[PDB]
Amino acid sequence: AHPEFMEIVKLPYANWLAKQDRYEESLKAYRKIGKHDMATKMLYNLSQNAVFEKRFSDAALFTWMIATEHLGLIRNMKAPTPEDIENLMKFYQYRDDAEIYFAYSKVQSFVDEPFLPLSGHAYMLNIFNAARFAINKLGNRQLYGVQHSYLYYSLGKVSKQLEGYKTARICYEKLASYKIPTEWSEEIELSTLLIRSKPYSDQESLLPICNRCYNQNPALTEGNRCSSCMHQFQNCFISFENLPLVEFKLDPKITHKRFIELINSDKSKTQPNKKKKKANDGWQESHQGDQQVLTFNNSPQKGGNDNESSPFLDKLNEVFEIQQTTQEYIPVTLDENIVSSLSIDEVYWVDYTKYCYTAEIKYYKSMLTDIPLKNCQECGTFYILDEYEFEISKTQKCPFCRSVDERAGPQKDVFDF
Amino acid sequence: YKSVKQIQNPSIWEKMASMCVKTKRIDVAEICLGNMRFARGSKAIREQKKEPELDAQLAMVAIQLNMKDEAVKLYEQSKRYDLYNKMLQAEGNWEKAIQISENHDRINLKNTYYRTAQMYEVSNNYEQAILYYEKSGTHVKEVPRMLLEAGQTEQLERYIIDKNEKPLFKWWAQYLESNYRIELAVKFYRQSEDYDQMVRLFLTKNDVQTASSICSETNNSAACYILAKYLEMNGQIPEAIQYYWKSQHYTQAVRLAREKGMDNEVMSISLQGPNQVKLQSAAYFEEKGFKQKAVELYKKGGNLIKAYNLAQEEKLYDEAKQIARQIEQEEDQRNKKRDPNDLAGIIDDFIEKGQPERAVPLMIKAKQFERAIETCIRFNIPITQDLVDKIIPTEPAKNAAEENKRKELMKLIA
Amino acid sequence: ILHTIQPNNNVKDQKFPQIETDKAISGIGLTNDFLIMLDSSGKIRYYHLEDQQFVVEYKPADCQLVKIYPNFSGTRVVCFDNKGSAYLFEPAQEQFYPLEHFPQRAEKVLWDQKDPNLFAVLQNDTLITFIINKNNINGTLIQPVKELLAIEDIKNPGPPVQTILDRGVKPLTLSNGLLKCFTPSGSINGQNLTSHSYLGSYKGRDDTDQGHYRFFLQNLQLHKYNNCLIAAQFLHNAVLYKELGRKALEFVDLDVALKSYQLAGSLSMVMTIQSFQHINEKNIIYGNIAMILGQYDLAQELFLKSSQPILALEMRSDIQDYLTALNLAKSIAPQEEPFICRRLAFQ
Ligand SMILES: [Zn+2]
Ligand SMILES: [Zn+2]
Repeated sequence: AHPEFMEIVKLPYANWLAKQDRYEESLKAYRKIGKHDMATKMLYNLSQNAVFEKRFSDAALFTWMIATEHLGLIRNMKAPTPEDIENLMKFYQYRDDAEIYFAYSKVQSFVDEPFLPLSGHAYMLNIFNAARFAINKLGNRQLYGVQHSYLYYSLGKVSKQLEGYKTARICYEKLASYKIPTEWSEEIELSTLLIRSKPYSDQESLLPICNRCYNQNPALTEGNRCSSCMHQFQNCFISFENLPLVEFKLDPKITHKRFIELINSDKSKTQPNKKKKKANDGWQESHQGDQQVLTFNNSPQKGGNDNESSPFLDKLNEVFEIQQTTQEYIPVTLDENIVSSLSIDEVYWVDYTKYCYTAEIKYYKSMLTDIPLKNCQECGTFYILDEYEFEISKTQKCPFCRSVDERAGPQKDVFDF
Repeated sequence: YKSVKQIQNPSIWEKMASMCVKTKRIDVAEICLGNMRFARGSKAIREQKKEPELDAQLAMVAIQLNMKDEAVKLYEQSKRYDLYNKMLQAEGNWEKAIQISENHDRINLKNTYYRTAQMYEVSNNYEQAILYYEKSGTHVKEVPRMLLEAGQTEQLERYIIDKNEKPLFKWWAQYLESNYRIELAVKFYRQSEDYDQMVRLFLTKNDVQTASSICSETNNSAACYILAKYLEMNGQIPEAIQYYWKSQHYTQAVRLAREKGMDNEVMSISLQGPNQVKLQSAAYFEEKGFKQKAVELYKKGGNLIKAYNLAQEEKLYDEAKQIARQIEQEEDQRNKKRDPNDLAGIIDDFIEKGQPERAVPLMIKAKQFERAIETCIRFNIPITQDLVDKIIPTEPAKNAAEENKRKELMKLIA
Repeated sequence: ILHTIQPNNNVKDQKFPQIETDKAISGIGLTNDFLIMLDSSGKIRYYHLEDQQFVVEYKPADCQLVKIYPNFSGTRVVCFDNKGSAYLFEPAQEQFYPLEHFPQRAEKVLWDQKDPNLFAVLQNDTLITFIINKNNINGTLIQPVKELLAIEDIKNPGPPVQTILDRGVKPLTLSNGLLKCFTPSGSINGQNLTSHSYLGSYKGRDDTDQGHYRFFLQNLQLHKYNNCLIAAQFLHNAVLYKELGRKALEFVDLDVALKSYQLAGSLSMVMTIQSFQHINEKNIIYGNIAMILGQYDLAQELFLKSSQPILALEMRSDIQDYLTALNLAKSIAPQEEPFICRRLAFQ
């Protein structure tokens, strides 16, 4: 009845919410109000509690909240001030912490529950992928919460169940350099002795292949990066499976949004015209000429697949040669022609306009158009649909963003707030 | 310092630290502890240096030099109880810590319960351990873990019978199948309604009939998914495609049907599928001999700009007018809003609608202090000190005009 | 020669072992999946049954080998060499460990199925018990367990515990602290070693003082730290609490140490114990334990051996030694030169 007084009921309500166990509602109320110093302090305390109580999912959610708060602080100005850069790197580091916490939560849920002697192939494949990804992402930071031994032991067991002889040997040597409780020692030396006689050179068909390179890579390659070049991998968070994605940048002169209309008009005009079209020219060149070469080595494999003759791939190869010449990473910058040859569905740009109106934007392209990818913009997380609909059906809450599903109506009413 | 230098002695050093604690000086206390060469207290100090409250650091020094009641008094004076709660937990009086947390914190009560349960488990009083695990936040995994650590199974049977919980049944059946107790594991899985477990157990012995009956009567997505996974190796492509369609795994079913070359199934399942599978199936039909079905699917598909383009390509007339009307509509919804126009329009329309309370941070970010004050006066927005020193920087003005504007804004706020 | 018991239809004989030497094999050992050969030239060889290949070889093996006894799994092996010498060998590490205080005429060694750490050596009339310790700080410990009746007065080397065996009787094996003693008329006596004998004799229903202390002493000897903590909690003496906490911290038994220190009434150590419990990094924990308990130079050496020398640098800054801290800072991380320098300015 009185739209002019709002806070006077919210602050006692915020205190009452703090009285009960609904601490996240208190956090969101404090964020709406603006006073976030004590809110951030008590959120850090809750994150410490969740880490101690082995609730690594809640810890990851709290670290994500902390990162969002730091990005909201990044909102301050846009001039090149050192506070912006330090807060941006802090946000990236906190996102890495949240992801490593989620991966450790998964591997700990695996290890704590007694393992099935005959477990599902997909389950153990997912466990192996999660352990390998977590080991690659963390490496040596020995951050707060991870003991670094459970991951190696689980990876060794799942590799012994899934060949993976080189990875098994590497993780077994690491665990030998590591300290283990006496329960798992004689087992680890027995497993090492048994695996010493097994054939080497892994088993193929399991190692990830880096995009924009078509080159094989070992499972453990430092901080989650292919050895062939400098390119970040992308993995679905539900399945921890490598994604066929590449990163590209846009020009700072052309505006992306009139650009969308112009590129769509380019696709529309390039089909009935008698001057042919570059997009179909690329497909026809791929269909006509095909080069596919495979070379075998001990750890690596070089896949010479350059059949698809498209301007994007030609420029990508030229940029890769430039990278080899310079031995340093320069992200690709694209002009209007190449995207004019592109389409609408394949782009999977990640936007952070909700938290900060003008901070950055990242653009990604999928090499394989057959596989569908869904990008949750609330958390900016990539998933394969095929398990995404199943996950949404099982629970109406997205795992990482911890928000309501899009299919259901708005649940955040006054009662929820 | 110059008087202390000439003598030096560890007892003298600890006495010096005591005087420093009682006189409320920290840096000289740190110097005295450094002269002590007590690594443990120095490590505690360096860990505790990350606190805005110096009272907590002084209490840390006092408990380092074994002054307990002074530390308690300092904790009470600083309005800090969580550190005092940790100290009271560490010394040993658990019930007092429980009462203090209940009447003051209500945040670490679950942690206190878990720590007391762990201490009881160390004391080997398993009944108290399970009781406090029930009082704790989590009890589904702590009880079975500690109960196998003891190795006494039978009371765990009692507990799972009393609780009658699905996760407990699942875990116990997993333990049973670990020790090759197949039948009781099947019974507990049935009590837990994990149909994937029954399906995998039946396919372990290749008993496809019972698994088929169970998946037919339950009609579960994951059970049908794994049954179709088996059928893939069983040479049962049509039933596998049907089960994959029933399990809502559209991509695998549609790609398999396209690979083996079936016609009615692919669009029949794409009509009920998402947009991406519709586009892929329509492109596959364009690859197929009869492009008319591809044109129809594109017409019913989620992409209509390409549908208009191919309508012009096929130069039909009726569907050309239908897609022309649809493209007129699509141009209208696209003209409804742009992305940068979204930013500008949200800002302006947000101002227009009202809600000045969340508009104030935008004006703070845009430095429009005069507009912010005008809005605050307009809607009676309370002006607190945080707003006052956000609008007016605490730094001195570098320019005379800056100071004049600061004074004008300050008197307007007054 | 090798043979297969179950099949007789196969007409292919097993691949004959040995090399051009073709002499009698000094030591033969069967495990579940491995075969251990020791030749008179002083060389040890490992053979995989399925692959029929020499996976592990060791030629030098001191001067000369005489007798061998492998573990039931094969990860451990003990070797008896000339002049009555003894060694412990690990295929995983491929390095020998000399053994001390062993009799020169003991003919057999019996492993323990319950605990691989414990094993026994049978002299013609006496039985000795040995243990392998890997959780010890900066040391892989092998020591004949002693017997002691003093009230924590002395911790020094002494006579080893000896179990008296009857004449003309051979125990079959040792397991669960029980030895399968064989005596005429087909009699099997479980008996017990006179180390675990007092452990099994203790009841603790009404509890005692001298017997309780002896039980605590033998538990400390055998590292049964749960019995140690219960024996501590019966007797509220603070000095015993401190000694047990120090001993538990020495053998990286963190939970027992924290419980003992909490029962003692000390907190400044328990916060550090929890902080150490968080970390799993291995050289980090070992150096932290060395710093928290005793000397500081060895903790510094462990920290340099780790991947975080900055921890050693800050520890030396804590020690406030100009020469060591400044030289180490210049050696490893010269980007922290200013701050420490300021400290010495105060000095
Ligand atoms: Zn690459
Ligand atoms: Zn999401």
